[PDB]
Amino acid sequence: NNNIIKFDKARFTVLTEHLIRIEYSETGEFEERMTQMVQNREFSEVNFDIIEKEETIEIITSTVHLYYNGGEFTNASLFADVKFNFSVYSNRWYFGEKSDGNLKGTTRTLDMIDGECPLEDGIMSKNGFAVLADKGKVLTEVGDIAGNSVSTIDLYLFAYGRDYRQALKDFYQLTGNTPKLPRFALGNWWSRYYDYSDKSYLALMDKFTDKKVPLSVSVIDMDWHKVSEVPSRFGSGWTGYSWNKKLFPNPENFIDELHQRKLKVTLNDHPADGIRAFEDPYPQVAQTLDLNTELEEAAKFDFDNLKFRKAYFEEVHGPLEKEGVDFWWIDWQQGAISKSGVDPLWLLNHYQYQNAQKKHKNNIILSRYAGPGSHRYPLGFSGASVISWASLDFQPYFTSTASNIGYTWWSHDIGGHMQGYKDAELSLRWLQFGVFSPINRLHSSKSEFTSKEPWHFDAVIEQSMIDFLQLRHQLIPYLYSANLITASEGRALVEPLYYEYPMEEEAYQHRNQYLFGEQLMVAPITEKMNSLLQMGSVEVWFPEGTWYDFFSGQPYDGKVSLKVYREITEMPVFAKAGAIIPLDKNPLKKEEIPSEIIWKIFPGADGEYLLLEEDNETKAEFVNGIFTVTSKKESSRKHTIIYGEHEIVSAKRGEFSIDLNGKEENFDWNFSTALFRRLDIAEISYEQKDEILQQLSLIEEHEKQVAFIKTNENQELQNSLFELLYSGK
Amino acid sequence: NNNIIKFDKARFTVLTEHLIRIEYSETGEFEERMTQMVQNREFSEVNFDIIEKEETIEIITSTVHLYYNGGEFTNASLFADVKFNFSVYSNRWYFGEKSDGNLKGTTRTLDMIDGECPLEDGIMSKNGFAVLADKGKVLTEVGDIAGNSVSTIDLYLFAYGRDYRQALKDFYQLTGNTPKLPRFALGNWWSRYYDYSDKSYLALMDKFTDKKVPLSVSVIDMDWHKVSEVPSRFGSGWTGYSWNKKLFPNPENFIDELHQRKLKVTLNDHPADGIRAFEDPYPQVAQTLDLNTELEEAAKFDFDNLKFRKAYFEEVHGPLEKEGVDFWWIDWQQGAISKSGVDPLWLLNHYQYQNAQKKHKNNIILSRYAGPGSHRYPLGFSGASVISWASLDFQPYFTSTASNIGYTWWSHDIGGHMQGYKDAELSLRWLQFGVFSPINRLHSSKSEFTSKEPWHFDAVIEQSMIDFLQLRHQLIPYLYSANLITASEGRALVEPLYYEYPMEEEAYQHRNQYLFGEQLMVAPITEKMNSLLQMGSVEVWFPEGTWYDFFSGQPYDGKVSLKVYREITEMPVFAKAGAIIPLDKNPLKKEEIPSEIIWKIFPGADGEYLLLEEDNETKAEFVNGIFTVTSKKESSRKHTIIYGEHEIVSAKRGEFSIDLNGKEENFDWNFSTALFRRLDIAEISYEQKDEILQQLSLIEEHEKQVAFIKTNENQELQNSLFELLYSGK
Ligand SMILES: OC[C@H]1O[C@H](O[C@@H]2[C@@H](O)[C@@H](O[C@@H]3[C@@H](O)[C@@H](O[C@@H]4[C@@H](O)[C@@H](O)O[C@H](CO)[C@H]4O)O[C@H](CO)[C@H]3O)O[C@H](CO)[C@H]2O)[C@H](O)[C@@H](O)[C@@H]1O
Ligand SMILES: OC[C@H]1O[C@H](O[C@@H]2[C@@H](O)[C@@H](O[C@@H]3[C@@H](O)[C@@H](O[C@@H]4[C@@H](O)[C@@H](O)O[C@H](CO)[C@H]4O)O[C@H](CO)[C@H]3O)O[C@H](CO)[C@H]2O)[C@H](O)[C@@H](O)[C@@H]1O
Repeated sequence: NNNIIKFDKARFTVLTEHLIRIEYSETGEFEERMTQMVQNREFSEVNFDIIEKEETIEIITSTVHLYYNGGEFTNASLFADVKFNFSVYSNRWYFGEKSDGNLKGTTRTLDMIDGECPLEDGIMSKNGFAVLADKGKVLTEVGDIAGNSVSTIDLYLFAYGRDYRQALKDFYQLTGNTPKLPRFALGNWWSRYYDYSDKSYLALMDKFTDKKVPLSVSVIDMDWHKVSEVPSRFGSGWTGYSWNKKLFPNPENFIDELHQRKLKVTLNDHPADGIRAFEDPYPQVAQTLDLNTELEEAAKFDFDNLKFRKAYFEEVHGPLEKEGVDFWWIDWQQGAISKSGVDPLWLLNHYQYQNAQKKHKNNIILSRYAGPGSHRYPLGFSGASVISWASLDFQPYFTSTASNIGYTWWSHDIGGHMQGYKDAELSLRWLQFGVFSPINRLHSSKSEFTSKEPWHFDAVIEQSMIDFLQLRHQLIPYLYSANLITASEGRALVEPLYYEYPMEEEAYQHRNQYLFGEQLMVAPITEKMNSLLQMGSVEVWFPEGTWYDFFSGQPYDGKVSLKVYREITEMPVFAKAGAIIPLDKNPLKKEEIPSEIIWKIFPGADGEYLLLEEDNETKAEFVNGIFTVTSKKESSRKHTIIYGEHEIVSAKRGEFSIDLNGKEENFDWNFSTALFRRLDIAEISYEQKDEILQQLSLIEEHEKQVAFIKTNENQELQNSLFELLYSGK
Repeated sequence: NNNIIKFDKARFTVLTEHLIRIEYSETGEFEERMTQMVQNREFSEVNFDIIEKEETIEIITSTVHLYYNGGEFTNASLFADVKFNFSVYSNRWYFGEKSDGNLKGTTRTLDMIDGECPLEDGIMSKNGFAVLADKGKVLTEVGDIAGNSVSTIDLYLFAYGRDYRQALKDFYQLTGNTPKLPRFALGNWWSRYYDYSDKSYLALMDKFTDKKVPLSVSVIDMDWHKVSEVPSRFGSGWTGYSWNKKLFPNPENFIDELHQRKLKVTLNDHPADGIRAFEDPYPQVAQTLDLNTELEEAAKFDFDNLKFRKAYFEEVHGPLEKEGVDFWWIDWQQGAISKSGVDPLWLLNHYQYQNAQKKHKNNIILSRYAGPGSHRYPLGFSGASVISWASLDFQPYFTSTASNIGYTWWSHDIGGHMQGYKDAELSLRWLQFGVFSPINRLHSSKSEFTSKEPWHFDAVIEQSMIDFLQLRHQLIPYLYSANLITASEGRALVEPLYYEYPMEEEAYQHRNQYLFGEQLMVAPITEKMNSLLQMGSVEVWFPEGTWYDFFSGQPYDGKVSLKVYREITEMPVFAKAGAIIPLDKNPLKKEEIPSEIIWKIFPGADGEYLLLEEDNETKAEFVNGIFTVTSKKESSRKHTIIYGEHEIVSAKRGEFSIDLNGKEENFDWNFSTALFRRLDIAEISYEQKDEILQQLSLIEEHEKQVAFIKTNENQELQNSLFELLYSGK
């Protein structure tokens, strides 16, 4: 190709104006095969310039000067200057050195993490460049490990500046796009490390129904298999492939009962102790792998071994899939050691994801992160977080930052996994976040005390949790459409603010704030409430424009940074003027696709929403106050329109238009009602409540209402009253 | 042997069902010679199974699967699964990797340590396996360094599960048993970094006699030799081999005076500056080593050099031994550097211990720990601890944990060495521990203010220290018998609780609690007293059974964890129902073996004690209330019997039996007396003392006495009163 340049023992491939592959080969042979990370090096031709001399070469694109002075790659021989001024003297890459600016990526797991842990770098940098080293093995055409690359150094220089979305799109072109998820993955999951019977598990699923809590997924954790019943001469019961017949005397019948309730079923698999002589599948595996059964030779875990993988999928997983298991929860915690040098977690995710496609279309796994490119094997499983406010306060930042290495389907244990402390408010705040996260999977530890069942908690917490769990199912149309946009266009569901606002310093100063699809901006509360206010809070950055609370219609004039206060039952979620959000009207109704959509419209601007579905596309347009709905294919779907406060159209079939210029634009939300509510719940003196209500009612000029609250001895009460005054300005 | 298997470049020796030697050789030659660590690879034949294929081998014992996949040893090629379920997924060893569970061992020294320091691993693990790498040089048949092993990797896989005692016994079979100590080592030692004269040292020894404090050992620290008198052109006076003639004008006469007082004599040796031209032995050493005397060439320390070692033992130590020095205090702090790569401390301990056997039977050294196997060279010398509560609080744990690498004769500076802070209670608590430690050596810094003389302190502290120092000599029969059991049976004097109680979680949660021989359980107090109670405390775990305070007879019903309180003059030491403890009746009497033994019997169960001595064995049996004493050889020894409270038999000669079924079983200890004493010393309100005494006297039901103390505003006073109520239940 003209986009390929050799010089000395190096090869440079200009993939885009902003993406250069850099290779070294001692043998003069360079690597064309795919790697664990890289699936495609076919990119459209681009323009660039070369200055080639006897001893040096310079490659010049629109955004980078790449220099190579010959010899072995060192910090002195291989380096690059970006054509940006984001920093005064951090604009140079040196081979093998770190520079400032990296916005980070993700890490394998949150196992045993109480609050923050270090993250690996991603491809995004405030200074406009990042290097992604390809240290993986080569693949065969069909995707097996083939051994060591002939490019003994193989790097990708990203020089996208602050065009983060294009960097991620081209990363997906290089490493392969995320596959489409199935719609069932986006609903509520039930999980608990608890020794249920068939009977008690079905009773709990029927209790969810009775309690008006929708579920898509039934997880069965490790007590599905033999645990205490494993003879100690075999080691532990952690690994198992044999049903506990006391708890599950007829597994296929039990899975049939979950399938009748329209649940997908996954089992915990701890693979590390392989298939030992006590297991139900051992006689078949022993025959296939020529094991010495009289010496009870174990089929040890070896995902480098083709015969072991086949016996694992066909003879261990196969019989359980035949009983009705839909997909695998790969729960690997036993290290990164293999003879090949390939991480066993990568071998599991790669081969299990491929194998899951045999029995179900667009099937998933649930497994820990296995390095760049492992987004090809959703879903991410973050693991055994400590139950704490600190863990919750880390998790929104963790989730949005992961988009910077393309790993956009993290499933966290909602409410935290293990250890830590009881606080029903922490559980409720964690579920609020979960509902506005990639995946909403309730899960917990082997404690008698850590169930995430809403009715574990008091009547107030229970009702709020049920409301949020129903909201998750209302959001499935929006989530599923965003899922198809991840798969087809390389856009993350969850974006850091700086994807949309790369030049706004405040977009880098609100770690836990994020965009959730294209219509919603989320600022989860992740700190225990101030007991004097009976409200939690978060500092929200409002970009330029008019914003509304998604739930209340409270307005906010951007651009501003403003501390916002919510009761424990309420979450800060915002939509711009012109936002259109579809909701399932019937979130409890078991049906493959919604028979009714609510179109929720935020007044004050034009807007547009495209609802992508399995077998349709539906466009909602809001232009000069006219709302139009069209679809590619006709259906019997009934549309409901909510314009600000008011239901305008109820259950209307087919394509249509309706003029909303005549209809009431304003939400009900008002300063006086909100003021009364905040004062009434506050654990402060009644004389202070009386004086604030009287003075804020009497004082007419906005600037003098603000001067009055500025005198308040309660600093946080000032900020809460200021939020109401700012919204009422 | 059938217990030897070769595969690829590896050799496996199945020494026991639970102990496998693992070797790699590039040359096809494997090492048969002893090493610094290993003295014996002769073990009885055991059964095991092999699965040998073209490319892999598996060795199977009762407790482990050892796997080798060929090639160089890596974490992927060499690994093992234990046949235990102590953990869920920590049951696998990977070559070159650490696993969880190791119960730790010991370290070189406590020099400069204020409280805790890190320890090396031992051979004991809660998860049931440990690997002991042999990185040492090979020895010749006579025990000189021979150079590098031909087994370039040489490992010992221990897979004993929680059979800790058998692991230690087989460790001693591999590395050699601890030698027998001489009886004199088990008495009190006097030491102080102080510039005594012959006259002032003998005056102090005569003051110990006048004060009723028995001593076995007189240590003379470095001011025995020239210090300030060394010309600075030679360096410091730290190393010296020349008596300071002002302080010791006739050394042999002074050592004769200590020998007449039945004291063994040791001198401090700082070897690192060798024999310089100012030293008294230099002319002889210079002649032997062909040194240039006109250029004052030093005989530099070089324990790799046979001629240097001979001149050191024969011409430097020899003349001092001829003046009467009994054994050497090797005080090495100058690093681990030698041309051979052997630690100079190991060369000193190995060669000096061997050389000490020439002039005295079962002789000792006193030196720092020199790695696994250095238990062959007792005694351990922990060195320059900081004088602090933190240092004392670490030291029982330090001492019992050392049994996990077989190093069972640690001698700590009792009361701490240097720096730190004055607190007479810390000195007293430290001496209590010392008396129930392997060796009771009083030692201190060059301060005018740090003498460990009991009469340094007030009358209360002095009398308590004298009482504990007399108790050490009462315990010499018990210590000496346990010493012969260490030497012959590989059982440590000091055991962690988990040796006796491996499956009790509480045996891992009382770091400072230990078994002291087979009849006593010690819980030293290592925290400053609560001034409101005038008592210190420690949480004691009482195993199943009936336990008695060794001193008071206070009873405790196991199994329970219970906070116990003692005045600063009293130490928590416990014996089970049926315990028999021999004591010297005449601890001040100078005699090679006791002319009278007290047999102290704890009622309520059968018991047995075997008193091993230099030239006898005496068995005390307590069966169905009959006490019998028999001996292998007749003697004129007089036996005293104390059954619980009461002396039954006084000074009875020969073998005999006596029925104690008719005699009073109960100790005097009673709730009311103990209650009055605790209230009386407490620095609390008299109205609280009055109310507690009155209410606990009046309230009859035990559960209501406990309910009354539960209302007390003083939390620690509750726990102290609860201990009395628990003992009185
Ligand atoms: O010759 C000038 C000066 O250089 C050396 O000291 C520097 C020091 O004064 C200071 O300078 C920074 C600038 O680097 C520039 O930084 C911005 C930063 O403020 C922020 O806006 O973010 C951008 C983007 O990331 C930065 O690049 O301007 C600011 C003022 O706002 C100056 O403070 O810091 C740098 C880095 O530590 C120093 O190199 C020199 O030592 C000194 O003697 C001299 O006067
Ligand atoms: O599939 C189950 C679970 O596995 C992963 O998370 C684990 C996490 O739930 C937790 O589990 C432990 C168990 O490991 C077991 O541990 C005991 C320990 O309690 C104690 O008794 O001492 C023994 C001996 O040393 C341990 O082996 O049982 C306890 C309950 O008492 C569980 O808490 O901790 C481990 C280790 O961190 C996790 O691997 C998985 O991430 C999770 O999603 C899943 O539900």
